[PDB]
Amino acid sequence: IETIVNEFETRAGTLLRYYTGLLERSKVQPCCFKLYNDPFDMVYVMMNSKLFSHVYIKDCKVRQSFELASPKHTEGLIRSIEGHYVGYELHDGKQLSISDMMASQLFEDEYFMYGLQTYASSNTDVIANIEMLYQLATGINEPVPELVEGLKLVTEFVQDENATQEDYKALERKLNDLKASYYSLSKLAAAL
Amino acid sequence: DIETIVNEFETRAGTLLRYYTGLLERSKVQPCCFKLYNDPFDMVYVMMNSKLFSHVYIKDCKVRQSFELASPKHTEGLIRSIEGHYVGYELHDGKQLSISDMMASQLFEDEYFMYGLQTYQSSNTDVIANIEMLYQLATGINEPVPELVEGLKLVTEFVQDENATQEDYKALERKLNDLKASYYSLSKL
Ligand SMILES: [Cl-]
Ligand SMILES: [Cl-]
Repeated sequence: IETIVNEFETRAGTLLRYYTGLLERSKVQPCCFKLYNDPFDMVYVMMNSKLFSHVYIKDCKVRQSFELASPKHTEGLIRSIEGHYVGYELHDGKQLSISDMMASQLFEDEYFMYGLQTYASSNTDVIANIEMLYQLATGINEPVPELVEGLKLVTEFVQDENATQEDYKALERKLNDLKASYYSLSKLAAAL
Repeated sequence: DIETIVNEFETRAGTLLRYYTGLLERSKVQPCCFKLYNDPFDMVYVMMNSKLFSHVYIKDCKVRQSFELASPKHTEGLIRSIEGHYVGYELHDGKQLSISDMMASQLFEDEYFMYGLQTYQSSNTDVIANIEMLYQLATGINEPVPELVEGLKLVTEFVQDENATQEDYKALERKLNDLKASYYSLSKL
């Protein structure tokens, strides 16, 4: 596990550069690295021309990583680069910084929740959702602990316990606790 | 034989990178050619042999000379134009310079660049390397002020020299120097 040093203002950028860098080499030989002082503490794997990532969980055996990029699909990485500077306009008018964009996907997606339940545009596919959370995460410098803990609990839950209804609802209260500190209640309230 | 693709990101540097790494596979087994819709710099773009080259459309002039924007281990030039689009460049005096001023400065405010154009082991920066940085910077500028479009088109057409003469250099220089004065709101002198 090479830890490599950041060469851009965004992790998404350093990741885009190595991804193309290592793309060829990766078809014959899996590469594997960390970024220095990654606030999200991800392990990155280049295998077979794809980039994968999972936040590191100590207790937990990881049997499941998440795709950051494929050859014809780098727009995830690129969009976190742009998004990191100017956030995101949703099609119904509004504007979200990359952190609120991620907080939204993590805490205000009932389709996502529903899919987590069921585990043990609007998507309902748990892995797709997480992958996209991962992509946002690579554009965010100094994330509030609730994005960090949020991404870790979701990525843990899916490393299967053949997870039970109990593990799901334990998770659904934890995320609510975090949705609670992340957003001021009185703001959730004016959003209906 | 020029496919046209439509801007997919706030910046051309961004779209360029998505396509570059998307077409890496085909470009070895085939050359590869295209254009961004409404590119203010009118670049024609070629992927060939795992690299991406560019040149500004001239075409009265036939182009012996094209310019490398990326290669598989060297995409940072383009990524940097994304960052510098939003936030510009931090100089050794703690000041912050925009991508436009940075392009301006490389094009108009650099005398090693000029002498090398006169001319057209090691040295500080070769002429083609200079113009490549200029092209790379260009892809990060949204609504480029005319002197930048002009300057880049000039210097580009110059370098397809056909053994261009002392006279042609001096034609270039006066114009660059005009464009300079307009760009900087120099009072003359
Ligand atoms: Cl950070
Ligand atoms: Cl434009």
